Amino acid sequence: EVQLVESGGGLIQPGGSLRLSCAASGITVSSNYMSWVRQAPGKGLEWVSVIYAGGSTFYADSVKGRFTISRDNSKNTLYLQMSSLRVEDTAVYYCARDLDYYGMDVWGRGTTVTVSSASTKGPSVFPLAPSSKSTSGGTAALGCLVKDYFPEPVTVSWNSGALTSGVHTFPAVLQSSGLYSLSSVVTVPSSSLGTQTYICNVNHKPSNTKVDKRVEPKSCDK
Amino acid sequence: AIQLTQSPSSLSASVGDRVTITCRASQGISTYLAWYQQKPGKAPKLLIYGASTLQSGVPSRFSGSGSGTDFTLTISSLQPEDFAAYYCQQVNSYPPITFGPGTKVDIKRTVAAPSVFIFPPSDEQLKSGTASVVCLLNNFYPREAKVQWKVDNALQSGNSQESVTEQDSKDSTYSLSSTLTLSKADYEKHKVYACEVTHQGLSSPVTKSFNRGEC
Repeated sequence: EVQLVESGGGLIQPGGSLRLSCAASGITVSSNYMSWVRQAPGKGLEWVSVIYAGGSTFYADSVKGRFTISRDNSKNTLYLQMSSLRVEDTAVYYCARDLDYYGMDVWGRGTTVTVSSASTKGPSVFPLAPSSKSTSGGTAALGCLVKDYFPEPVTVSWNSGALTSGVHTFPAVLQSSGLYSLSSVVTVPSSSLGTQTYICNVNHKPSNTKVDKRVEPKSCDK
Repeated sequence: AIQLTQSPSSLSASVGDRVTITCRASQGISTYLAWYQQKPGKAPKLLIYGASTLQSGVPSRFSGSGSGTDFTLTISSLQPEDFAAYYCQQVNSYPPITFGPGTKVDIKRTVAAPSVFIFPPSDEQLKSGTASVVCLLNNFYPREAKVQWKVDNALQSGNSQESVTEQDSKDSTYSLSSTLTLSKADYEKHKVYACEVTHQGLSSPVTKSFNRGEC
């Protein structure tokens, strides 16, 4: 089946500018046409149209001059450029594969937009573990604490159990405050304590801090 | 443009429930009306061409109809995952495209009370002077499981916030996220803290306690 690759993250003051990229794969885009979509949580769902198949270009009335499209058929790459994002232009965006060209069929990876009065901030590392029963219990759930930070992306990694994709971590949800909060809970075998040194940290995306430390058991006897 | 509506805005169903929903507009849009489905965290799906034109990749359980000012949709088979919200939308050369209000179609099993779980609170909640009590609320349906916080099992006017989550067919139930803000003074006078739920599936008053030393 035909697939694409999307891209994009926008974090600017009101009136934001950026250029994007979205390239289909498996077939030349000369024959097939495809328009970007708005997938705003809370706000809802909006879309775009294309030229030479449906014709011209679909923007909102004020958005008409504030968003622009082009196309690179030989490269089979589609790009999106904005110059002045609106105050409520704060949303994630995908693109929707078209077969009959007025109905969406297949999506890519996404593109997010952020215009917030808050500035870059980073949380701390507060991992959690159950009590001393793990010495005999083969498996148990762990914990972590992350809250009150700047845009959702937080990545939690553990050096035991399944791969890095097994950590129960997702982007958070924004409210009027501007901060963000989530949690991390992971269940890994406890027999690796005597063979692999445990390491936990927060891989916060807009953090601008890189500190790595190891993890040791509770050691309540000390 | 034009206005548009659906009947109803939310319906409850069950496995195999042949759901019958309607979309009405004032002036008929001829053959180019397309209903749409929406799964949370998932891409929507174009559903029907014309009135009942079936396309590739979809099981034949669907049946769309309606004419003139009214259009309908009746789906012969309901596999349990068919829980979704559904949009209606026309097609025209007019670049603006209008979508009618959705119908939050539900799959109803019974009236079930929530479960109880707890994790220790984060360190920022202690430092800020706003003491907090955590109690993970899960596995309830229907949604209206009214949540109250009875400090020392004492009923109060408020002190409760809610942000309910979605169906997870792994358990066929809802779940809830809450927020509690209180002054530091109230923490010292009271000893043991717990949360209460008022749901229509309860046969007796319910209160829960647990050990901080547990894990």
